[PDB]
Amino acid sequence: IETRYVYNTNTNAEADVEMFLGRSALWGKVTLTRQYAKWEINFQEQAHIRKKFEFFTYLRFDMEVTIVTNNKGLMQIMFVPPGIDHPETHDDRKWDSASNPSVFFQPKSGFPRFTIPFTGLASAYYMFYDGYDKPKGSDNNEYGIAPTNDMGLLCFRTLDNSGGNDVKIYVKPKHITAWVPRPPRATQYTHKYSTNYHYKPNSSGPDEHVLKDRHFIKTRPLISSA
Amino acid sequence: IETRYVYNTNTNAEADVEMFLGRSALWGKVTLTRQYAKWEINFQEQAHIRKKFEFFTYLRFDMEVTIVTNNKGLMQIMFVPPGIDHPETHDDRKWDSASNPSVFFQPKSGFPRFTIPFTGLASAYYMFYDGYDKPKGSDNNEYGIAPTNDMGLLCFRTLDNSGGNDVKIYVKPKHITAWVPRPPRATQYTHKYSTNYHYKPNSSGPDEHVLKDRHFIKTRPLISSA
Amino acid sequence: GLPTRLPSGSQQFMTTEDEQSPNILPGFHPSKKIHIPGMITNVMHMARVDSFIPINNIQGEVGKVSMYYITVTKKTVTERILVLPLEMSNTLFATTLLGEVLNYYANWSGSITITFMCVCDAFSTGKFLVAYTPPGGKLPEDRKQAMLGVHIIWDLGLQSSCTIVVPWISSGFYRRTKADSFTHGGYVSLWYQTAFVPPVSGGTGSILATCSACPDMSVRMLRDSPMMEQKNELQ
Amino acid sequence: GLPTRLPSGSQQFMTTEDEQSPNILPGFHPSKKIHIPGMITNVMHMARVDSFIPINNIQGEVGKVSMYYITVTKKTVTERILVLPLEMSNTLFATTLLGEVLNYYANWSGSITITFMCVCDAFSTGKFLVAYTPPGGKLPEDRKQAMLGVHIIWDLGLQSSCTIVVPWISSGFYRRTKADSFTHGGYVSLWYQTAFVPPVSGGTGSILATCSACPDMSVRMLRDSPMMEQKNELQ
Amino acid sequence: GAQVSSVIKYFNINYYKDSASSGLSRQDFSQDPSTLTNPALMSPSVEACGYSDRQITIGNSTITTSLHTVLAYGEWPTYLSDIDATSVDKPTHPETSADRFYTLDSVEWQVGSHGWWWKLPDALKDMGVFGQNMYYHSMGRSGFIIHTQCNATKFHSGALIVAVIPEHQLAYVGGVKVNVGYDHTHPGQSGHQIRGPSQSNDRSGGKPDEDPLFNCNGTLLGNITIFPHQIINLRTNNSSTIVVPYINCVPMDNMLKHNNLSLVIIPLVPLRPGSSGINSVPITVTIAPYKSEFSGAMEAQRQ
Amino acid sequence: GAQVSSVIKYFNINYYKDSASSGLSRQDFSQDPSTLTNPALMSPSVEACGYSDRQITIGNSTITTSLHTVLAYGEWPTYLSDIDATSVDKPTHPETSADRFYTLDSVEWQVGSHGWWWKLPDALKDMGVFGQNMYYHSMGRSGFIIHTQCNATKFHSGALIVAVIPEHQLAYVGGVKVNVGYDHTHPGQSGHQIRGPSQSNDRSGGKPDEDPLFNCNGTLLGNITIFPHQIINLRTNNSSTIVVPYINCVPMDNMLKHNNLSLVIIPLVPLRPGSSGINSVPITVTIAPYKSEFSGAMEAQRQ
Amino acid sequence: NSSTIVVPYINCVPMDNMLKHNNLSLVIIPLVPLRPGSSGINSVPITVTIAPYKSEFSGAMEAQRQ
Amino acid sequence: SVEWQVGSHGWWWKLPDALKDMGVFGQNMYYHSMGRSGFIIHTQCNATKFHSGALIVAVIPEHQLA
Repeated sequence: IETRYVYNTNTNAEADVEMFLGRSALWGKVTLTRQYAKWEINFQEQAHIRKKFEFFTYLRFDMEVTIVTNNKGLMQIMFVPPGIDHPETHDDRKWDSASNPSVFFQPKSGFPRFTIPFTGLASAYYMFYDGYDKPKGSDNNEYGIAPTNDMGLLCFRTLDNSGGNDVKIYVKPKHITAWVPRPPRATQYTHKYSTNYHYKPNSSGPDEHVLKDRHFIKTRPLISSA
Repeated sequence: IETRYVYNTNTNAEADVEMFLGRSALWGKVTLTRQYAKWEINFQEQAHIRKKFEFFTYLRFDMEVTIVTNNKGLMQIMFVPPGIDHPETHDDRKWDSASNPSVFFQPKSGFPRFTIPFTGLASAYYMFYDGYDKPKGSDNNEYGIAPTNDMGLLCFRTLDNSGGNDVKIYVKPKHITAWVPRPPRATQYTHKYSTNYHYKPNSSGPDEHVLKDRHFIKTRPLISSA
Repeated sequence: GLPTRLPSGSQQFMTTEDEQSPNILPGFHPSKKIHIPGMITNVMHMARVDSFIPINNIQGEVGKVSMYYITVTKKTVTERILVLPLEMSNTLFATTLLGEVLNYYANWSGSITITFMCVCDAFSTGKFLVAYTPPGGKLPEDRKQAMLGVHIIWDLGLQSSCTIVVPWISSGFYRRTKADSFTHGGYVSLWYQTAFVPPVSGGTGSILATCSACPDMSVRMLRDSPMMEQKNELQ
Repeated sequence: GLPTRLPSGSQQFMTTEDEQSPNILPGFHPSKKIHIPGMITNVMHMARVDSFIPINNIQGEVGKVSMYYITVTKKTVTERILVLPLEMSNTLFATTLLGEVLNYYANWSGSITITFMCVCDAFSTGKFLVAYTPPGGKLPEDRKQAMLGVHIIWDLGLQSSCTIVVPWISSGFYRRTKADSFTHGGYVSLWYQTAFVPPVSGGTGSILATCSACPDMSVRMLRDSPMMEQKNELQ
Repeated sequence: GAQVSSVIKYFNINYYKDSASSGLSRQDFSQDPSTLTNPALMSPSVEACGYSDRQITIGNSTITTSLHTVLAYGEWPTYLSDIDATSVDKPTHPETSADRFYTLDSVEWQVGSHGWWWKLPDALKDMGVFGQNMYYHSMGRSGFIIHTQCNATKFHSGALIVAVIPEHQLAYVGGVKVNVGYDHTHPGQSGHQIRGPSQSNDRSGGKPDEDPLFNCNGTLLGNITIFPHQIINLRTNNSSTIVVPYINCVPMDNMLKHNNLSLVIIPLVPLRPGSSGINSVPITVTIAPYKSEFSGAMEAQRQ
Repeated sequence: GAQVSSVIKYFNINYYKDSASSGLSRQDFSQDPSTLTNPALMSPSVEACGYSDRQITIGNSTITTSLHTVLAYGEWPTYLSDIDATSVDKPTHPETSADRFYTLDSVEWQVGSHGWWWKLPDALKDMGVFGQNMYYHSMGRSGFIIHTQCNATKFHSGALIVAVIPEHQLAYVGGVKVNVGYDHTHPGQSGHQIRGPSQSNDRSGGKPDEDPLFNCNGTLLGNITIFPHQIINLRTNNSSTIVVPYINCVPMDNMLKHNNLSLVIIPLVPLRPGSSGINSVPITVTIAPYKSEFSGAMEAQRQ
Repeated sequence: NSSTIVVPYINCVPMDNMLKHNNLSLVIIPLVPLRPGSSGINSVPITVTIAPYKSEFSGAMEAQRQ
Repeated sequence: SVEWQVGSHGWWWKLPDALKDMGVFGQNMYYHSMGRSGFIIHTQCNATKFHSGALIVAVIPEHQLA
């Protein structure tokens, strides 16, 4: 009913956090080898989309997930809510679930898309968390945002094998609310859920344990001559 | 809501610049050899559509791009905005972009179409530009409209190889505003971004360096006998 | 849910259709639109502008500036100086602003406007007969058969008498741009009414001619102009 | 039933489109939204915050805290202390809050704001000339050619004179973030107006510089920032 | 969806909610309905709008001739004003010191002379305090008044075409892919004498096309009448005047790199002497910067 | 469907009937139309909102300096109130006994000293009856007032950056995948002296990153100004004051496990003695818990 | 440390040549010498910055430059 | 700039003359018969609290040298 005027575009409307983060980007790639694939939902894997969320300490957003597959003939996705056991293979009895939400599609028809509202449990997502899940003396303490949530996971199977094995998960943050701004990251990520930038290039032989920053600052011959 | 009366047709409504240039024509052809293809967006390549824009010195228009492919099974297009590095191959890590807009489609479903608004940076596009980007003494001066803009480029990959390799890019100028009229071109284009008409037919051997106009004027035996 | 049907011509892609399309790059802010002199909203207004007809196009004169003018001298008996067969596909008209706007459209209507301009000295004087023979008539071959059509007497020392307006005389409502015997539009020819009298024997006149559309000119059915051809890729 | 048509761009999937989507997990109740300090609704407001420019980036100084400050001493004749070529793709600006917000966008507009801060003792005194040479000008090479552009005289013992506002002087309405000869934005250079006079001969000054956006800064056409690269998968 | 804020109505609807996602543009009406010529083209008579702005005198120099002035694109030159301008910085207006008639080197018009062209503002770069303000400023815009004057007797004959081409982009003299050199398209006040066409014309350093028929850009003469022009016929008039506003997409451009106009003078019909023995006549060009603005002051861009 | 309860209108419609199924979020208007800066960022002056709340005295301890106080995120600390709170259980307010200035061990600032950091509330865990209420309560929230004070003479030189980083997550000192130890990120009042960078820095037991340029988290200095900060320049001011509210997603967190702030002090420009012979100066930090709340009382979580 | 002086146009004539006639002089005299203190700096720069203000020109010609 | 030393007797500049090569002011001198201008002279010399000595910055109309 309501006619809801907005505008065409304003000056910096490119730059508002809704439009800045409101593009659907790839958060992970999996392969269907054995007809089964599994992906734990996170933005930690892809360094470009990870760097944009990390301008902000806290985010509250819905996400819509779009599955781009080169396979064919039929597929099932099962969103497994936290705290239970996901199907470990195709032909697993746990693919029959009265409750766990799942989505069937035929990849040649369209691209399946659904929405996962804000599950954060904390009232916002921690991009950076300075604290531990277990108390002081505890033997294994996870540091950072890893214990603070889990967004679920997506199990994939293929009922008709047919074409390629490559699944791509594109998700779009929508309805974003971002809070405490942070410096952009200056250095290439070397891990997931970890903020450490030291690369440690080698493994097997000599000249091990020399490790690199991998920063983006580059030099100039002379100040004042630029 | 509003009922917006126009007309059926008026007399010369065929000839107004909106209808004159408002047909979707082929601005370039590429081939998917290696599963990768790339096209820098320009109208300079196709002589017929180039001749129509060049009745006018300045144009301001949106463009909608329609991709006609004989390939199948899936494809990705990535619009790479200026000033960054485009993916150089399929399986290039730069096909994973939090920001660069891209469009997936399955060629057997439909023809993908999107719109690129006016990017001109100058308030209109230069069809002809009489000046240089670099100052006087500069060693390499690009003459003409080549430095004045870049409309981006379109990167193509194929996730499922399947059928043919031939991509065709049809774009339609829409919302056109054309300004300073010019004489129609009388001569066949011999280059891109260059207004020179001398053909230089040969290369390797003798009788080189004789060059042709290739104009469209043809004679008659006698004045007064026509 | 809602019973939609997809008829024939639904999943079609038509070059010439009109449809809305999603905007890649949303929120993009176009640079502001200033006031540039010379806006042209319609391409017929280019056809309205006078443009010189290559009235001398022959073996030697094509490709040079001399292709635009005819030489007239004093002659004892009338001659037929020039003939402009009226077609928009003909090199005479096709290469002008009029003719090369009209070669995008498959047929037309309205009046051509042909102006003559004599480049000579101030002491020369002349009377010319400019005659348009309607569709269906032969090319006159002598002045007494040219005068019986539309004609004007173009006199030097006026330059208000230069312009002949080719009237629209046709059976059908439109005339095909490509010359054919069915719709053919006729002939504009130039004659000596009296003479071109130079200030001194052996003097020489030089005549130019322009063509433009009249405000009632109309065109339809946009097509590929024969006036451009791409025989090899541009690189 | 209803004659719908599916045009081109119907079954498309566009990364940047805007479309509603079905909610898996219906009836899900989001946890309540409390008041967290520091909400940021737009990413240009990060560009507004001062951030130190790595004005000393050379072979040895890169990768250390000393990359942010320049050493000034007392000199008999004016020298060119520093040059900040104005580009948002350049390591000087690209690594700040300004430049690294603007490297997501393919071009920009508005004024840069450059503040200088001298770290020395309270007894030192100095006069500096901060000059912005507009687009199209050469880098000055001497102070008499630097003074003829935009300039401010930055005097110690005020710290109201530190900030120079790089004006927006451009032909086009927007300037490309990636440096090119067509849109290039010019040069901010630092000179000795008079001298840096220490309290004792052999004294040493140390100069820092910040950059932030002015409220009329604008950006458009979001893209992939060159400021991040993933060369191997994160595990 | 969205909408926006023999006769067929239609509901204006943006299905995709945006401008520029919309389809092609027609001419709307609010209520039912129930154009042929553009005077801006066709080069009006400068009385065809108004003559109050004009005996022609700009800035301490006088022209006495002004119903036969052609007003290019029917627009009178004017300052950038505001709201069409990019920078807020106040431009400089030199007015009567740099807005004045600058007469250039005369050129013999002979038998066989193919033509001449001058690039603007370039021709004026060394002329007076206009040519000083080019170098000391980043940007600038100017309108011009071109007065072309060629006088012969009643015995002479022949015609010129005096045309002003916005953004006249020269073709390279032939063959391979080369940009014409910065120096050959910036000749100075002397302009460029068109010496071609020939197969023997030199090809080096990006030299411009020498063929007058194709306008050096590959488009015929006789269609050159679409630009602002006058035809000087020695049987009728000896002189010409053209008033061009500032044509460009940008409010202000460099003026050293970008030449936004060209003054082309083509001997459409050759020069024939009569009983007189005079084989050649001078053609003189007088350019007046008008409503010129400069901004972005710096050190002289002069090398 | 559903709906819900250059200018383009649109009919607001949820095709799928739900929120969060809706598309991206724009800025609505009820009628036709016809922002540039955020003062909350940029660290206001605590007079830039109001000074009535402030000579600075909390809870029996006095600071005499307060226009130069920076109010972090332009928000004044305040109790959790209601309606933003999870538990209905009434929190404890210690007020003036546990809300007071606690001065920590001074640290020599030398030539070559790379920096220092303190985690909060952690630094205060042994301090007074604030540090007692941490252990005896499940949860808690507090705002802090950080007063950093370093005095040298007019002969000395050099500058510090005093910044407060919400959720400052340290990087492990290098190489393989390890979580920094609970003990190394909870140093107590002594904080952590940044001794690096070097290739020789010890890697064991999850020790934190020693590199001050990358903020130990991998983000440059000089962008550290996006957080609430002050720059102490020995030419200008000797001291600093920062008022932080309680920043967190949760109304109350543990305070033993989660450190929701970090006080980082970086010698941006080194310390150079003048004619004076003093090579090092103490830096002193004084932290005041402010508007602190505790709930979920239990046995002391102390080991 | 500094000085500022705002001079109008002083002359009998409304406008003079400006090449031949210098209608002002800026004189800077070290009234008391420069003595360094405990510092070792024996000399200090003096800088002069002149702004033409409310300038008018008339009688345009070819540059009088030689 | 000019070094101010021990024993430096003084300096003078003639106006408009000092500006004759400066910018588009110094261009308008040559291309015009006449002209008038007011000036703003900003003289700036900075030393420390240890230094000493004084300058006289004066503007003399029609300063005719001997």
